[PDB]
Amino acid sequence: LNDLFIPETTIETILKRLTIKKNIILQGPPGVGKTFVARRLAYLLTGEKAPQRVNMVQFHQSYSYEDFIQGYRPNGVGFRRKDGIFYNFCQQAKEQPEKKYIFIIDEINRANLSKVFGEVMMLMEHDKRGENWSVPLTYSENDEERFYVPENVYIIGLMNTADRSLAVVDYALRRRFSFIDIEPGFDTPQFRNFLLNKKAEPSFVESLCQKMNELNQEISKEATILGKGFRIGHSYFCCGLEDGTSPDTQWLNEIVMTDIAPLLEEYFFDDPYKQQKWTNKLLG
Amino acid sequence: YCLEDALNDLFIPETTIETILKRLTIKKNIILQGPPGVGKTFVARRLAYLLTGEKAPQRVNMVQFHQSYSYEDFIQGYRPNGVGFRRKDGIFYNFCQQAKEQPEKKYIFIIDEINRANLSKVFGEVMMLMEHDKRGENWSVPLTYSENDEERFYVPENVYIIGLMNTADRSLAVVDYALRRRFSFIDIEPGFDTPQFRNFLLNKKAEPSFVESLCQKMNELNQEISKEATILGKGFRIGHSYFCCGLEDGTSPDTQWLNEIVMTDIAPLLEEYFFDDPYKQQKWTNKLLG
Amino acid sequence: YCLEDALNDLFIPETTIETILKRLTIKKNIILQGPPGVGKTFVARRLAYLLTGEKAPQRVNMVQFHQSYSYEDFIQGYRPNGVGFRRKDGIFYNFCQQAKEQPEKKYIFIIDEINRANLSKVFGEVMMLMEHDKRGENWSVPLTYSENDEERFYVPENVYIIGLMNTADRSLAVVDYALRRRFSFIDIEPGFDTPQFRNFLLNKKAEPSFVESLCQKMNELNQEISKEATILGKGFRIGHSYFCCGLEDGTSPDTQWLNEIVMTDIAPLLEEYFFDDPYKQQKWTNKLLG
Amino acid sequence: YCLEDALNDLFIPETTIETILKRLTIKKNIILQGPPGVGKTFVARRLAYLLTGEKAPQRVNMVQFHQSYSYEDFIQGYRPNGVGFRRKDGIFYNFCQQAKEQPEKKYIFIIDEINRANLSKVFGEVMMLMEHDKRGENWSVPLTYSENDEERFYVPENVYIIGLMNTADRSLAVVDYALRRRFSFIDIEPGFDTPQFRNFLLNKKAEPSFVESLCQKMNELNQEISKEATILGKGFRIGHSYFCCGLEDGTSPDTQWLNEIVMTDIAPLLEEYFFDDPYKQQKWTNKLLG
Amino acid sequence: ALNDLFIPETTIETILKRLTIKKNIILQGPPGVGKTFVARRLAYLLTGEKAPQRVNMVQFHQSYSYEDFIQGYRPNGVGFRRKDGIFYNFCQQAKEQPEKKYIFIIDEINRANLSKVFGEVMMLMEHDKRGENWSVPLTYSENDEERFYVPENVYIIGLMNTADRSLAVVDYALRRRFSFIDIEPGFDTPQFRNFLLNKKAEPSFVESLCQKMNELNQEISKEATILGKGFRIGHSYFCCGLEDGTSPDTQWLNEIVMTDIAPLLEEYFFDDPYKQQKWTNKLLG
Amino acid sequence: QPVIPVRNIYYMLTYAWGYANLEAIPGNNLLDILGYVLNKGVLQLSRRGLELDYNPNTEIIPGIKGRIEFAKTIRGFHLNHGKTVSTFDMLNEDTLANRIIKSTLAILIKHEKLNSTIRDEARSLYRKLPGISTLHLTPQHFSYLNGGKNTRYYKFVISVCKFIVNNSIPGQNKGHYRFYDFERNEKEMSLLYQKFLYEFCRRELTSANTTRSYLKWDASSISDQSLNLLPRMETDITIRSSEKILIVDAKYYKSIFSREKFHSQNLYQLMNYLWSLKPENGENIGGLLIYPHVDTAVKHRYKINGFDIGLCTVNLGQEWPCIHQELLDIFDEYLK
Ligand SMILES: Nc1nc2c(ncn2[C@@H]2O[C@H](COP(=O)(O)OP(=O)(O)NP(=O)(O)O)[C@@H](O)[C@H]2O)c(=O)[nH]1
Ligand SMILES: Nc1nc2c(ncn2[C@@H]2O[C@H](COP(=O)(O)OP(=O)(O)NP(=O)(O)O)[C@@H](O)[C@H]2O)c(=O)[nH]1
Ligand SMILES: Nc1nc2c(ncn2[C@@H]2O[C@H](COP(=O)(O)OP(=O)(O)NP(=O)(O)O)[C@@H](O)[C@H]2O)c(=O)[nH]1
Ligand SMILES: Nc1nc2c(ncn2[C@@H]2O[C@H](COP(=O)(O)OP(=O)(O)O)[C@@H](O)[C@H]2O)c(=O)[nH]1
Ligand SMILES: Nc1nc2c(ncn2[C@@H]2O[C@H](COP(=O)(O)OP(=O)(O)O)[C@@H](O)[C@H]2O)c(=O)[nH]1
Ligand SMILES: [Mg+2]
Ligand SMILES: [Mg+2]
Ligand SMILES: [Mg+2]
Repeated sequence: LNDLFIPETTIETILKRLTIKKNIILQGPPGVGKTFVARRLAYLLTGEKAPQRVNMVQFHQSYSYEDFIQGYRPNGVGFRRKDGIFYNFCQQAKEQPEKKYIFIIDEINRANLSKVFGEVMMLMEHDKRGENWSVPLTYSENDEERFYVPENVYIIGLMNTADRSLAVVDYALRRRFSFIDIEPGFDTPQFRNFLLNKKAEPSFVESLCQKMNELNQEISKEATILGKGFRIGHSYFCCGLEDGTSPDTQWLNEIVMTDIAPLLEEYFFDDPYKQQKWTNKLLG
Repeated sequence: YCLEDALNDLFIPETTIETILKRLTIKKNIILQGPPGVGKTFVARRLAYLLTGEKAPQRVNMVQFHQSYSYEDFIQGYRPNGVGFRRKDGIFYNFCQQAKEQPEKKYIFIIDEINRANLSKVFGEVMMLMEHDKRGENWSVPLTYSENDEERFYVPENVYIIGLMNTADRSLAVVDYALRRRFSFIDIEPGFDTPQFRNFLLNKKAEPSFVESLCQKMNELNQEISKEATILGKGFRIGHSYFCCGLEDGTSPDTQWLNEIVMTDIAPLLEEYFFDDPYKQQKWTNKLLG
Repeated sequence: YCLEDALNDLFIPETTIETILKRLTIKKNIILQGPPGVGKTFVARRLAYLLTGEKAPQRVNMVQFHQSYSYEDFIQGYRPNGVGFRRKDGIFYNFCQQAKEQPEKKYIFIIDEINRANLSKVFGEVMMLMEHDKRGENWSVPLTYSENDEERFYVPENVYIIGLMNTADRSLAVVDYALRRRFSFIDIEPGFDTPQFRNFLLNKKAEPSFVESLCQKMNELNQEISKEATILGKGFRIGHSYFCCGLEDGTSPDTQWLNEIVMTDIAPLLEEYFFDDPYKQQKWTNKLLG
Repeated sequence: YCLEDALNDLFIPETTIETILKRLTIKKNIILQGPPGVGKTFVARRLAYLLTGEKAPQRVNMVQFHQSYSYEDFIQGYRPNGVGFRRKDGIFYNFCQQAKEQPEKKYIFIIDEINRANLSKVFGEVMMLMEHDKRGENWSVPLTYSENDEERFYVPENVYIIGLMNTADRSLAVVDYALRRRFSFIDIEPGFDTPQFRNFLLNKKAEPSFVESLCQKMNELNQEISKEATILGKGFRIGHSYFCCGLEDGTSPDTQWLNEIVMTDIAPLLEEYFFDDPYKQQKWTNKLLG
Repeated sequence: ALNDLFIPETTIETILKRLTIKKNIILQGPPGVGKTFVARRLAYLLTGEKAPQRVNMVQFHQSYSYEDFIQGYRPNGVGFRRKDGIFYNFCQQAKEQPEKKYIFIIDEINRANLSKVFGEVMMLMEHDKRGENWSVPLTYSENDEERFYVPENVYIIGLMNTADRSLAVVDYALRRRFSFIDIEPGFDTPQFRNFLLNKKAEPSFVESLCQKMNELNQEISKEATILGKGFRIGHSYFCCGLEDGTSPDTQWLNEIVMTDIAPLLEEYFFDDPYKQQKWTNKLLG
Repeated sequence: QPVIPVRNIYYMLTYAWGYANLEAIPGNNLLDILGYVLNKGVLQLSRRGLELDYNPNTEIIPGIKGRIEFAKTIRGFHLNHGKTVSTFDMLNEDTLANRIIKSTLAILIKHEKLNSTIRDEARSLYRKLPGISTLHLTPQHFSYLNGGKNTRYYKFVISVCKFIVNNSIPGQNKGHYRFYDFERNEKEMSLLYQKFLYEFCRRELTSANTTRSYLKWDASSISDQSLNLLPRMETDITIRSSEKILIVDAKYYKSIFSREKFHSQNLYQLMNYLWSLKPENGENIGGLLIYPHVDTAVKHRYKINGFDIGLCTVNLGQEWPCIHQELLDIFDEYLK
């Protein structure tokens, strides 16, 4: 709650929303600390920095229901039914009901979220958690053995908003997930206070926010193609200055050409002049 | 189990429920189609105990379909015991054997999100057998993996199948019209403008003006959504579950509570429903709050 | 067994039934293509007893193709034994060996919803041998998984094959034109116009005006359906099976019963059928009730 | 084996069969490319006895290709025992070994529906040996599963290979590369406008005017199909075998016999062909009935 | 080695500035740029000790899979055993030596599907999540006793090529985790000219040829869409064949014009041979 | 060089394909109009959901997925390295219909003469569909999709995709494309007109029945009953009602656009259609000639050989609704 660059209100909104709803999606562009919030946040909700409770995974298009929950895979002797992580993870929290166990899914947008989750796409809802709503799995040999989400389990979803796929839209999953936007937060003092507590110049910081925000506003100008979801995150500035190199315009000049320019190219594709303009605008 | 036990908390009218139980006793296969958040999963376990009349979960099996589900898992297929593979009688096959033991008592199979999996591929042999007039040993059929023609599998008469299929996704629809004939399709509406939903709210120390204002608001919204049937049919319209749960603490439903949920859940939904129109998003979002 | 016994309840004309046996006996492989609900499965079991001339199930075999049937399933395949795999004679191969036990008595193999599976994959070697001309020891062929010692598999002359392909799913249509020459395709109508359909209703306590009104509206609808070919072709027109069943208890047919049918099954079907304007849906729905 | 018995019944001109025999002696790898129902399978069985000059089954072998057909069954492979895996000499390997004993006598291997399986997957290594130039022990090779390099397999020069491929499917636009180089294609015409097909009809108590009227239509209709290239090429056109069938009784040709054939075979085929233009179906069907 | 390399020293300095911090990097450039030779010298440069053992190189293809890369089951004489892969064995070797930087080179990375091959580890290679804290149990690791974690010492360089127009936009997976650098052919640099004057080349022959290809490289890159900056010819063809023992000459170029540039020129254009003949003629003299 | 405003053609194409605001776009030229329909059309679909067709997949994997193929497994000995050949149904959007959309969008961007915003917006969409694979489009691809399993909405945009590819020509550059000058050629514009009416009349004239009718010559020849050499005669449209039948022949000519001599060579075809056609009903027989004109519409009637015949025009370029009103006005006069 000290080194975080996002407002206290949003996290205060989140914790009540998470505790009530038990499922959330933190959606924003890359470089806004989606991972760091969730890792920090789970430790807040547990109240202790216990990593065994928390497990993180990063989805990808080839990820499958075989990997996540159950699946048939080979031992040394031959093939067997291999309990996937979430079945293994829910058992871990099922062992200890009192504590809050957390599961984080990164790059969620890429995969067919329905495909992987499958049976739990119904069960994950906060009300339908318990033995009453248990169901036999696909690969379960007998109907009697079933799987039910425990009440303590909470799920957090981290989604990149800059690569929309107009392939499958599911509004039913959207019912399961309470969606929370995250702004980059250049305007926030907490981001600035970190840098001003890193021997930054006061003008250098203030002019920078003016520079980045104008770029961010242009990206949000044309809502159809791009939006707030595409706009630039801050996290590039966090790393690389803890060595001891104090802020300077030279330091920024590295990041602009190193990092932002391909992003600009990606976004403002087949428009070099706009890249030259917005690239050069920042440097001055 | 009893009828009145279910109806206390149920927002759907009894008339539809009477329509449901009349068809189901006759047709023995049904599909409930509506948007998410209207209690398809909610009713389905309740309705089964009504049809049997007794609260027996052993006789009820509840499953959620998905892409990676097949006839090998469902009905019959070859799977690894270990070193040696075996023919593994699937879940539905096992369910039918249990029902055969007790023909008098009704046994019910509930499939959530049925529209996803390729049903033609999944049911296969069952696709013919499930019909209400073709059940029994007379229509017994040998399976794909049956050792001989003599080994044959027939659906019992007692079996009732219930299907739950959301209408939000037009990509995933049961377009196989022959399969459409087997299932008798029962539409369900969100049912905002009902007494039973409002009485639940009023029971939770709610303003009658705020409640009646709330029901009026969505009714206009759903009708606006239903208008553009080319873009969005009635199937896309908002369900009631957003408002239902979340009051378990004892929190009274003030306008602030409504303002919180709309911002978090319904607000991004409208952005997606109206990608092209930012003004239309602003209109309806502000309309509920004001 | 005789024709009079079978044709008592069938709503299809005698004309096709003679056309079937005319085409069947010369050609020995046929297909009945029609929308669901016209008794395709219903007639097929009756026809088998005609050609044999007796009500025997042994000479008949009935199956359904589920888009996962394989040459390993139909003809020759390898199955796990307890510790090691073995070769298993398929069902059709098992059937023909019994069929050639006696050429005198005819043997029938019946495949429901045949169009689904990739038939070239299932039959494999058999696709040539099924033809009437290319039968008997003259055209003996060795199979894929046959032993190195020459042992050959030939379709017996007595065998007749019947397939039941619905015409609704356009994608699942036979495009193997080499295969479509082996079979003869028999279009089957909905069966509304016939009096034999009507007499069944009048015998079951139906008004001739209400009966004659019913067929009048359906025939109008099927013409509107038959007119289009872009999406909804001639084949999509509605079958009569919906009306056939459910009246055994003594429930007489009336607008109440018909209204239950229209709201519950057909009206969902229509909105899926059209899915362009509801007004066309509202039109035909009200017409049936009126 | 006299030509007079073989070639009289055949509808194909004596011109094309001669060229077929020419290239077959020359290159020994030949493909008959034509639509279904032109006697491709019919001629190929006769041609083998022509070349040998005698009716002997052993010297001629027939198979049909399909997706499950593989190298391990065709040539050489391992079949499970109760547990163990035993190598098995395949058909083509076994067939040549008989041909190896008698190099002078001509041997024929007949492969129907060749396009369905990729030749590389089945033949594989043998596509080098199969070619006409690279035959004989000089080009001998040790096989993939051969226990030692000493054991070798060479296609003896005596064997000739015939492949029956139908130009009825969309996939065959991309003809397999292996076929074009190694086989010599010959196109088989439908062959309605022939004296022998007519002379066959006239011999079975047929009016010449009714026969000649028919030939004009079939030649006319196939022209309409052949003119197209996008949907239906020249290779899709109707074959001459619907009309051959059904005359074993002695029933004279007439519009009655014709009407059964058109309605039960050619009309629904046209529905599949001319799906986009239903009226075009009516246009031709009424024309043919006349 | 620095003087031996033909690319800008600033670019050489620039890369280590990126890699040390980012720990993942990809070099995208035309074929014939010495991308392999660049990385090897650069890999030795970061270590500073010119040890080949630390560096390992792999060439990807579409068949390449998680079983080959990481872990998989291979048949024994009878039955099968779990068989440790390249990257699994590689990192555990570097795990022993934390101070020592160990390098992994992935050639032709864009051909194969990164997701299919890496699997779980695709997040672990992102620099933020490294070390024991970010341990994950592997797909085939039946027990939970042992987990696979990549230590911080590892650096991953990917050699990709911009040669083919068939390539569409690169997979999104790569872009996030990798820093993209564009490598010039390096004709203009003195280091390449000092590699030819050291072989007693004529300065006119040197100056003309650098002007010769650079004139071509501008026009091939003048095309907006079909032939881009990534297409333009590299210098690797010019190196191989001079210090073997044969001195520079116009005929030595003339063979090279026919050898690689002339057929390559056909591949890029593949439309007008006269346009190729003009450029081929222009190269000769 | 007078021609129709480009926007109005799109309305005629719509009825030609048998199934929106065009005032917003400022580019009068066709490709600006046509692309905006598609560019919005793709986005309209994604809201509802794009077609997902279960493609069976037989591949070599380390475990059980769906149905294992025992034969290919043992023959390849894949059990030993812990793998099986199994059949399963991955659900993709990579179908032929969706691949065509993506390939069409590539062509749309490459067109040199186009609104910049249209080109900008489409390039987003191409990126937004990563799974789909680009293809090199031919009519044969569209031929395979004549089955029409797809939804009614898909068939509209695909019809657009058919129009664009056929009416695309490479221009200044090898990569880029340039739009065909569709308006200038009469035959394709004329063939549009004939098809435009045939589907149009089915919509509005619910009162009458609208069918294309084949006609047969009354001739007999001793030489051949076939009469193949004789011209094949198929009506453009026949619009039959109980009180009166009517045959229409419609064509697009450039000479008529000039307000002089008249091009009515098509009339020569018409009488023989009236002659060869014999009505069993015998209510009446009438004929109509209808052409497109730009400025104004004029209607005349004639009594030629016992037939009541009208020559008439329509003022294309006025406005679509009055044109729709005008056509209903037109048929109302003669159908009586
Ligand atoms: N208390 C109460 N809750 C109801 C009632 N009807 C629906 N709900 C609630 O709405 C939520 C979802 O029920 P569900 O059947 O899963 O809705 P659904 O349409 O099937 N959703 P989905 O299609 O996405 O699976 C649950 O909170 C359920 O209890 C009701 O009558 N009373
Ligand atoms: N009594 C009676 N019932 C008929 C008649 N025709 C059809 N039916 C009834 O309609 C129902 C379905 O017939 P069925 O053969 O299965 O049609 P189908 O084409 O095989 N069905 P599908 O295409 O869906 O597979 C049964 O109740 C059947 O008995 C008939 O002539 N008389
Ligand atoms: N009497 C006679 N019958 C012929 C002649 N040509 C074909 N037929 C008959 O046509 C029927 C099928 O011939 P066939 O060779 O199988 O055609 P195909 O090319 O093999 N069919 P497909 O391509 O579908 O495999 C057989 O009855 C065959 O004898 C002919 O010239 N004379
Ligand atoms: N102190 C602090 N660090 C942050 C904040 N946001 C991001 N970071 C750091 O930025 C680095 C990268 O974050 P990352 O999760 O990869 O970016 P994202 O996933 O796109 O949101 C980590 O060190 C983060 O902790 C923040 O708000 N405060
Ligand atoms: N000596 C030396 N060789 C170089 C240099 N740059 C590239 N090369 C040589 O060019 C060849 C490698 O070129 P490369 O592009 O990697 O081949 P490719 O992978 O097939 O494209 C080797 O002979 C390298 O040594 C250099 O700066 N110095
Ligand atoms: Mg539900
Ligand atoms: Mg049926
Ligand atoms: Mg054949």
